[PDB]
Amino acid sequence: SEQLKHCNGILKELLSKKHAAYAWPFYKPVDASALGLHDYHDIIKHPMDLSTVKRKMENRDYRDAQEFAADVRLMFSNCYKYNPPDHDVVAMARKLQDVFEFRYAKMPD
Ligand SMILES: CC(=O)N1c2ccc(-c3ccc(C(=O)O)cc3)cc2[C@H](Nc2ccc(Cl)cc2)C[C@@H]1C
Repeated sequence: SEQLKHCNGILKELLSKKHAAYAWPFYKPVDASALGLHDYHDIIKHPMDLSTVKRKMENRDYRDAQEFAADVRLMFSNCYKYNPPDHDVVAMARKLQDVFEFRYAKMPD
């Protein structure tokens, strides 16, 4: 769980105010009704968000670092899948993923 402690640190950073400018769309599940998005749940079969990830870390539902990484990347992929390349939210996901991947890359073994 030493690797997972470092994952928990990474999660904290993603959720900190420092990255709030581009992280906010990912705090919570996409609410398709509230946003008026009729086709979202058809196009995206495995929704993911930072709250779910946080919950799974807290309940210790991750077996390892790479399970955590798959969830974080799923979240970014859903966003890239669903939205157009020029959409602000795509620019925002890329900024956050930059933080994620760099930190994740800097984990020990
Ligand atoms: C993740 C993803 O791809 N999407 C997503 C998810 C959640 C929210 C969202 C979340 C919170 C609020 C709010 O609290 O007001 C509003 C919209 C918005 C979006 C995206 N919409 C959006 C994002 C950024 C900007 Cl600057 C303008 C529009 C679309 C997409 C479904």
